[PDB]
Amino acid sequence: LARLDKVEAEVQIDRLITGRLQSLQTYVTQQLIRAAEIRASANLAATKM
Amino acid sequence: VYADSFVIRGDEVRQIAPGQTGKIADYNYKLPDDFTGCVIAWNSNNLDS
Amino acid sequence: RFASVYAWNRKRISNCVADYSVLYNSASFSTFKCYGVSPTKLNDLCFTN
Repeated sequence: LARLDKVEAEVQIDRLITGRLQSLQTYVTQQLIRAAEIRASANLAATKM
Repeated sequence: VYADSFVIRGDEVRQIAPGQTGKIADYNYKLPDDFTGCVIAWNSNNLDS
Repeated sequence: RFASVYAWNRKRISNCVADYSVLYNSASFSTFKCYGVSPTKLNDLCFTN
């Protein structure tokens, strides 16, 4: 934004947006899988209680 | 449809496009970033000189 | 007199305040293509060398 004009700054930022969105959706998915593991240890801990 | 027309130097025709800059684009005729239209030009030396 | 392109000249410019708007405003240039830096924001930016 400090260095490039809008019409091509859009093209550079579109790459960062794609990469950072793909980075974040990968983290969110792996947290959903971890949550599905801790949920099973919380169901077992509740059952042992 | 809005039809616009004017005369410029043959060197300056390169400025009549979206995202261009320079004296004509900056201070005479500015196209938006998302321009939908067509740009038509022809040599008019015999007409306008 | 300019250099022969096989022997192209180079000079370091440093420890100074620029005004690239003087260049941008001048009419004589038939080419002014800037890559990775944009001619407007160029005059707002700053560089090491």
